[PDB]
Amino acid sequence: YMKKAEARLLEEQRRVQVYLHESTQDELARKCEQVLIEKHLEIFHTEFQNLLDADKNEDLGRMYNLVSRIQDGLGELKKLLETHIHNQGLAAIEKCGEAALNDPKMYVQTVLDVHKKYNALVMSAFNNDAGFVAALDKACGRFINNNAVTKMAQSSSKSPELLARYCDSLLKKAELEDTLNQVMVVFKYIEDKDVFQKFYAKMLAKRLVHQNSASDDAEASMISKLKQACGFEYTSKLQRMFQDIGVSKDLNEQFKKHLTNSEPLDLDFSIQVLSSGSWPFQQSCTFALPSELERSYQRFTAFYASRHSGRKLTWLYQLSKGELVTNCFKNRYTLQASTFQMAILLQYNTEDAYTVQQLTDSTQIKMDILAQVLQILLKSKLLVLVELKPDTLIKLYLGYKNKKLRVNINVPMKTEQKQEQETTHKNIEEDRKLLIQAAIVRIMKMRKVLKHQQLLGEVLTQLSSRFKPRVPVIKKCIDILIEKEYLERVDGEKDTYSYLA
Amino acid sequence: RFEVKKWNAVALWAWDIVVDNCAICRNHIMDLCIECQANQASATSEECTVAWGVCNHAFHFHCISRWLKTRQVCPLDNREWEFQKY
Amino acid sequence: SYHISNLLEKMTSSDKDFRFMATNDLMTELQKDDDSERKVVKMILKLLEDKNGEVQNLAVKCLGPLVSKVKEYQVETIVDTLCTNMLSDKEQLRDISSIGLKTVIGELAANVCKKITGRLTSAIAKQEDVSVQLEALDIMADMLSRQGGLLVNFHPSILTCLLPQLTSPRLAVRKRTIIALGHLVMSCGNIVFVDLIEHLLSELSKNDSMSTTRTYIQCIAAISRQAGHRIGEYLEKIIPLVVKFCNVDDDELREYCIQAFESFVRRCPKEVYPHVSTIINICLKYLTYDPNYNYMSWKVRRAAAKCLDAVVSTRHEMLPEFYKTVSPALISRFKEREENVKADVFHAYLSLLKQTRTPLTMLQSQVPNIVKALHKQMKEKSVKTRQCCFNMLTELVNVLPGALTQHIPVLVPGIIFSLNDKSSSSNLKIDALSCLYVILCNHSPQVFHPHVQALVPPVVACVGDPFYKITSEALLVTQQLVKVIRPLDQPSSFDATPYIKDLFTCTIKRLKAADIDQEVKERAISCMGQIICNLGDNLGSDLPNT
Ligand SMILES: [Zn+2]
Ligand SMILES: [Zn+2]
Ligand SMILES: [Zn+2]
Repeated sequence: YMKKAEARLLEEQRRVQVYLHESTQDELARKCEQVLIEKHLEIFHTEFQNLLDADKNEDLGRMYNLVSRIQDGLGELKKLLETHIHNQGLAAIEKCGEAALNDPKMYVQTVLDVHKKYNALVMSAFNNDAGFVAALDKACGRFINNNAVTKMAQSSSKSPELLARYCDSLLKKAELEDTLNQVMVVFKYIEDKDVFQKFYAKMLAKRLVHQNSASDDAEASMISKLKQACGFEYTSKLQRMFQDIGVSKDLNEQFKKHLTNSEPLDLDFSIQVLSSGSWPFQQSCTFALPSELERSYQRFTAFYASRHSGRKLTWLYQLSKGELVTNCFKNRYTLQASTFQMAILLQYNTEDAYTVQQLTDSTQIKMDILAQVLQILLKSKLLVLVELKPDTLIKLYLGYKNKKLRVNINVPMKTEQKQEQETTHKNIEEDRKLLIQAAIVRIMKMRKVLKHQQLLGEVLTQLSSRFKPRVPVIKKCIDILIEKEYLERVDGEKDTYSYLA
Repeated sequence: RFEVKKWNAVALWAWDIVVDNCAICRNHIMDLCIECQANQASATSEECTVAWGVCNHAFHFHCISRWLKTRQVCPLDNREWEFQKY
Repeated sequence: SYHISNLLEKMTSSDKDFRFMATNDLMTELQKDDDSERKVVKMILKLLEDKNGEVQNLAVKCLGPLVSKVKEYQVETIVDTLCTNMLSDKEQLRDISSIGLKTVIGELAANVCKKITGRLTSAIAKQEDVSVQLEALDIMADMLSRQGGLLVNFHPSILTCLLPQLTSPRLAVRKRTIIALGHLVMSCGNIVFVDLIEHLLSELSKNDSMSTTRTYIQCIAAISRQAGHRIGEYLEKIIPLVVKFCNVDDDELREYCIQAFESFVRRCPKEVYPHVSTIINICLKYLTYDPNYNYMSWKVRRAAAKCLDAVVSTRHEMLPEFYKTVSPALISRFKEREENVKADVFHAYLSLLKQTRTPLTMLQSQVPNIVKALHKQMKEKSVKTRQCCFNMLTELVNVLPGALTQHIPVLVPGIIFSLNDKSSSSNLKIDALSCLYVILCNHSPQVFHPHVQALVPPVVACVGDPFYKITSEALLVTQQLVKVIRPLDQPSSFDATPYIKDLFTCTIKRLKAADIDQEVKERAISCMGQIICNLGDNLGSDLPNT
């Protein structure tokens, strides 16, 4: 019927142009449109839904061409398209199930597939109309910010975290540009951008410290994209890490030059010296330095004290690694391990057995970390005696074999990731509270006397680009700032605050 | 017998002008503020953390916030203060 | 007057809060005198060197609305200041000026573009520092993205500065130069396009180095993607060079050549017909290229599969040749040991099947080979492979209703195995149920009679699945199953007595639930209606309650 109606309209145009007066053209066109299209809009809506369910782009384009002639006839189509896109996104996300909560690639790929399909549909069939683009954007934001994955985590901050994890996986060790651009398109619809920024910064610090990146050009491209999307302050904060990396490599080179005019050390030494305020790493736990590494530590401490006067060094032993070569086994192996693994491994060479209650005192390691590293070693087929007790006897297992000379026994702990994620989310919460307080102070400083609704509107307008504040949080921030004598309530004229210098 | 072929170490540097203590108030940097510890515990004492600047100086957040009400200069170096960590 | 003066006074208050608030108020003002402009412009330009990042961000944001409400001369001096700051020594100045220049260019005309073009040409021409080159290239690409047709008089100079950059040691410079060249070609004159094409051809004819040939092939592929119809007149000379370079024993060089072939096939179809045969021959030859395995080289196989998909999906008047030569190759290459290449091969064959909608006779002749190839793949441990197999079967039944009449005894066990597996996902089960439904709806009921005993238990189990989509699909399958088991328009000798109780019990529980999704409710109602219609004489006292 759509093709028949289009042909009939063309025929009527021919008739009126060929053998009728020109004053009849508009009336004939309006009457024909009213008879042929406007009277069957109820059937057209059902047909539109059916064609949306079963992908038929040409029919959708023909319908868009037909209904565009009617005044204010495209609103129902836009609403139906928005509802369909929202439902399709929710259904696609729900099908992934339990795995999507811990698999960033699946989540981002599902979202990208839905967005790509419906964006191509909007361009091809609806002629890139503004209303359909707006409907697609609204639906995309709706099912990106809230879905089945977010309900499982009981928070809407899971999506930015998964996006950041996907970016980290992509940038770890020609097609990368396209997926980075797609990620940047996804990032626009996210409302909690601060979570994404924090997680990306922490994972970039992890990549830079351990020197595990695919390529520097990819990092530069991602930084440029972040500049285009985010502001200038975030990129400025990120650039300090690269500056410190360059300073550290220069210092390491000049220390290697210095070591020539002295007694050579017993090991290959590389050092990463980082500013304390530009990196997210916290203070290391207690640790007894083993006797083999004393010389290098003393030499570098003396060198740093010689070059710099008011700088003291804090050593993060949980981020330090290295390679161990062993010979008192069945054969010759090289071992890649962290400092803690070396401490709980090199502690004995000719000895065969030890007690954990004594080993922790010897190595000065806390309980939980020592238990985790011991069970990591146990699962690595390098140590033998599931539960650990202070009186448990642990002995080295001879006869262990490997299929390759090079072995990486440095695997991440299970609880480490969950603890890190929880700590990051909490720190984001206190950061949000502090930003709200600072903004309230700023508006109260500029405007000496102000009401409540105006202050709330100003705070939301100023903080909108990063997160959407909640009214109870703003009220709590106002209350805590009142206690700190920053602003006070005027006597009388209730619900009004005034700045107090 | 185990031998260390190579070692990759990570270190953090900070100013030694103050020995693990705040400058405005002469107490441990990891402890509470003078006002916080003298007064009773409340919601204000919950947010008592350490703050870092661009110049890489560490003070209590309450101490530096109180200082910044009248002056806009870091107590140790005369450059302008800017928060960079919490 | 007084408001602007007060804001200008507060923008130098030595306090970050007052500066931020004044900048925000000014930005709000311009989003909703003459001598005052010369002061606000200077204030905004000198705020880019502030000691607080927030003030710098606000200044950059304010650079946008400012230029739309100020005289053209001050816009020119703002542009000049930003351009001369772009070549400074401080990193922060360069970065902030680049961001501001991009902001000014994005929202906006002929005079300022002409002013910017000379500075960009001078900056790109120099090769001493690479960061300036990258920033200038990005800004030039952004400028050529929009209102690029106004720079008619500067196109030869733009070409002259861009062309030598395709040899620089840094790869990012080459990529940005390629992007800029594509944007230039999208809107330019005839002479510039020509002499660019013969420059690329002359550089390809000689082999200065192995690295340069790759970037020249990438550039010609990008120009083919961007322009399209404009490059169709030179394919007669372009194709032989790519064919010659395909034979070079470099893995990275073959992939670019095959991608260029795919771009030529897709973007310019009218003047590519003579070379379709040789493109197809090269793709078929290189689709099975694997010297280190006998039954980083998967990229060329992926490229060949994608090029075959592109050539099949765009030419409809060549189906007999496709079924003559292309189809057996893909059928034999369904056994790829790499997942991505297998997915590409399956996608190419799916596109061929979609284009098939006589070729029907040849497809019927090739059906047994497809079944024999799919039988081995359906028992793999990979979910994606099984999903591809099920989609393949669904499309094959859609194009031919009775294609799998003789292969049901070897196709049913695969569906059964995929239905009851702990490692299977929800998507795999949904696809298997959909394929089973399509198979049941397009075949005679007699062939499925010896398999009802094996098909009923998995479907009944799928009805009771906790996930509601699987339940809906299982009910949809059960409706067709109860239609098949006891036909009414045809006579049958099958005995349906044992399965009536199970088919009724799996459906009544969903029917009286009062907490399930609407889709499951509707499917249960329809299935129970069909069950009552087809087996109402065997139900006992449950009919009145139903
Ligand atoms: Zn203090
Ligand atoms: Zn305090
Ligand atoms: Zn300082």
